[PDB]
Amino acid sequence: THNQWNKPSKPKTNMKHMAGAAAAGAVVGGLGGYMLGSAMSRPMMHFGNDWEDRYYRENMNRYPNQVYYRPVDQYNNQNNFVHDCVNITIKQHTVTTTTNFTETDIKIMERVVEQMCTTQYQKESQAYYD
Amino acid sequence: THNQWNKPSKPKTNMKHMAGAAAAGAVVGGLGGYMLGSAMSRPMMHFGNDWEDRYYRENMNRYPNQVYYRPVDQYNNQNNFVHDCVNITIKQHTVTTTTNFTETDIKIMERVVEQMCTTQYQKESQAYYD
Amino acid sequence: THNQWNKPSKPKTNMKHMAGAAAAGAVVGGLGGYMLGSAMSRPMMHFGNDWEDRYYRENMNRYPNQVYYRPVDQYNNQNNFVHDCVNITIKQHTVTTTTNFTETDIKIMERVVEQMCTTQYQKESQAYYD
Repeated sequence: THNQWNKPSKPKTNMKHMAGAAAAGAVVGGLGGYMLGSAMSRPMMHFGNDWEDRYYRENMNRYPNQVYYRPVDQYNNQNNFVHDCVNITIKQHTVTTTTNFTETDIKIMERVVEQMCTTQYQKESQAYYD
Repeated sequence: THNQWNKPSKPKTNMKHMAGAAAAGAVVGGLGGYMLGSAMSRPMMHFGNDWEDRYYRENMNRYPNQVYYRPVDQYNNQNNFVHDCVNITIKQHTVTTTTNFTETDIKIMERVVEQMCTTQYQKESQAYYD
Repeated sequence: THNQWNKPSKPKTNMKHMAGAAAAGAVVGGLGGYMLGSAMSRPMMHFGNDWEDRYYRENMNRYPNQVYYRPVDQYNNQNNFVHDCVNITIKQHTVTTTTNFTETDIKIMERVVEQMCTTQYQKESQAYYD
């Protein structure tokens, strides 16, 4: 004879996002790829009594992994920025009190802020006078 | 004879998003890809009594993985920005008190803010006088 | 005869994101790749009684791993920035009090902030006078 009792008392299980793809305030975006943040799983579990006599299983499988990885990548620009440019403060004040002459004031690119947490492949900059 | 009892008391299970694709305030967007944040799973579970005598299963499968990965990627621009440019403060004040002459004031790009958390492949900039 | 009792008292399990891909405020983005932050797992577990007599399993598998890794990568620009440019303070003040002459003031690129946490492959910069 066989007897199998199973009397759990108030069991609690949390299988949220089990064997799945979860993304929370993230980026799963690439220029290239074949498997980015995916799930291909075959998990097995038991939580009670189990009993097996004479089985055959999981024998003579043939699943070799064969890959030819030949990409060409040239003159690209990729950047991954996380938590950059935090708590930046810039202050630039000016105070002037003034009181038969000739004055001239010529200025270029005065009090300029540029390129805070930017990415580029190429740039040029010409700032001159004649 | 065979007997199988199963008397759980108030069991709690959370299988939200199990073996699925979940995205919460995220981006799953790429230029290229074959599997981005997907789920291809075959999970098995039992939560009570189990009993099996003489079965044959999961034998002589043939599922080899064969891939030819040959992309061409040239002169692209990709960027992944997460939590950038937080808590930025810029302050630029000016105070002037003034009291037979010739004055001249020529300024270019005065008090300019530029390119805060931008991306680019190329740029040029000409700021000059004649 | 066979007897199997299973009487757990208030068991608690946390299988959140088990055998899956999870991303929380991260980037899983690359220029190239074949498996980036993926899951290919076959975990087995039991949490109660178990009993097995005469089984055959997991025999004569053939799953060799064969890869030809031949990529070409030329003139690329990639950068991974995490927690850069934190708590930056810049202060540049100016105070002037003034009271038959000829004045001339010529300035270029005066009080400039540039290139805070930027990436580049190439740049040029010309700042001159004539």
